[PDB]
Amino acid sequence: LPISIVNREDDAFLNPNFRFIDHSIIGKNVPVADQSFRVGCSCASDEECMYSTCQCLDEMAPDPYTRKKRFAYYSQGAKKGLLRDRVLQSQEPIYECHQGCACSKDCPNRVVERGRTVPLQIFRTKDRGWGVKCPVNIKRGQFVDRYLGEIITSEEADRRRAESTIARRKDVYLFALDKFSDPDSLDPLLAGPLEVDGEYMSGPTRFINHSCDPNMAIFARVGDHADKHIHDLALFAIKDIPKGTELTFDYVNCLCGTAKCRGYLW
Amino acid sequence: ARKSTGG
Ligand SMILES: Nc1ncnc2c1ncn2[C@@H]1O[C@H](CSCC[C@H](N)C(=O)O)[C@@H](O)[C@H]1O
Ligand SMILES: [Zn+2]
Ligand SMILES: [Zn+2]
Ligand SMILES: [Zn+2]
Ligand SMILES: [Zn+2]
Repeated sequence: LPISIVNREDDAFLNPNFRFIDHSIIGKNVPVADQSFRVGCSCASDEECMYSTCQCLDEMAPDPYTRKKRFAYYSQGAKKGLLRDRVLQSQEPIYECHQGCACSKDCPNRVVERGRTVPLQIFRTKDRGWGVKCPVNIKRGQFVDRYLGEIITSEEADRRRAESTIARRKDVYLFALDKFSDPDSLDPLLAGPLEVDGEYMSGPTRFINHSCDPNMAIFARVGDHADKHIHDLALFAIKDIPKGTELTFDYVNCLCGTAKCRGYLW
Repeated sequence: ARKSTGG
């Protein structure tokens, strides 16, 4: 689970100012609901958080109841712990457990929680700059890593978007946490639509290039259930991926080979 | 621009 950088034939290197972080960082004008309304699950054990009995999957619609499984990951095939196909194709938020439930580390519904489990290697492609590829196979439904950075608000973003988009570098690195909008519305408480920006701090996924026939997709992973306006951004493999293939994903869902190329990005 | 998630 080490990050390695490789650049064949270019004189470029990572900006000494860029910094790698393990968890996202909230800016100061953003929301943190009281520890007074936090709820995890009492489940005992371990757990048995894979069945509807667990309060973590309430919003998750269905000798006487059933008493069937429902947690959005597979429980026992060679695909155990891989995103259910029902969730891949259907793109419904992933309701995961957290530090508020009577369940531990392996709780089957805490995949994104555990973080990345596959080693990644940033390598220098030739046209699109830096890109990412994995030194080991990744079956479809697999969790690669999540998109991090510094969480901010629509106004302060508007601030950077133009301050930047106008006089200098275009390289956009702002991801919008809008799965819910838107629703519631108103206022409540106180206060009566805030975003994540990782230009100067982030994870490997900060370097994945856009494609129009991606081999990866992003899903929202929710926890506390109050902490959902600032939901995690999970990058899941939507199809099996050989080693050495450059991870990709549609920035909304261009130099991409993709015959289906939507013209440009964003 | 910015990265998003809608439908
Ligand atoms: N499909 C694509 N077409 C054009 N530019 C792309 C692209 N995918 C990524 N980019 C570039 O990457 C930026 C977003 S983040 C991508 C990381 C970049 N490869 C790096 O070396 O830091 C875009 O603004 C654009 O400059
Ligand atoms: Zn659990
Ligand atoms: Zn539970
Ligand atoms: Zn739980
Ligand atoms: Zn394209």
